[PDB]
Amino acid sequence: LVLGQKQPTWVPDSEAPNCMNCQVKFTFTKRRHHCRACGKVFCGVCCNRKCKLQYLEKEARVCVVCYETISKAQ
Ligand SMILES: [Zn+2]
Ligand SMILES: [Zn+2]
Repeated sequence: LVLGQKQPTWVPDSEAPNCMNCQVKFTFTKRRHHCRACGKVFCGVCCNRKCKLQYLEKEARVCVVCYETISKAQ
């Protein structure tokens, strides 16, 4: 994927026991969030900002990695 250019494969929650950035374990209250740019699964602290994604033509939640990568490209 060119980030933001096409919808990524979303990792199913059933296949995502830990934040794919910081490694924290998901729990009853530490819940899963997908990045709309890369499709990986994160805790809120690692995935809480939004940016405009071309394939959506609107703002969507992205992870720490994709945010910096895309917001610079914009
Ligand atoms: Zn995290
Ligand atoms: Zn991402």
